[PDB]
Amino acid sequence: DVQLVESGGGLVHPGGSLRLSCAASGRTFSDYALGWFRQAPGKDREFVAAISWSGGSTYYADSVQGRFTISRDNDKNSVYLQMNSLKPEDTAVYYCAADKYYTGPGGESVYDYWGRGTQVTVSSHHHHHH
Repeated sequence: DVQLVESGGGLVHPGGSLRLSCAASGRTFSDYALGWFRQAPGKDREFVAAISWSGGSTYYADSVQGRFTISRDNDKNSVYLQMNSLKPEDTAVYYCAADKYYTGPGGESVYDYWGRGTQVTVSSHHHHHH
């Protein structure tokens, strides 16, 4: 019956940073491995990052590795996704997911629990010089 809620989405200029959080209900949070997934406008959802029960093991999607960092704080029942040097291609609704039994890269369909999603828009001022 674990409930997940993401926060932190917003409109950011390219090169900008953004920090997302995903908080879980109850106090059995350490029993869950978590992941971040994202859905770009009208596309299939893709893997972003994953973190094990103890933050010991982490995985990143190839398009985000090095720019993004996933972390966890058991005292705040939360996982975070720190995004640096954002690109227009990072525009998506970001979702967090939880599972008591599996951790690793990908495995979207494996996760048992899902958040609501938080929107991340990476946009310039749309100024065109011709």
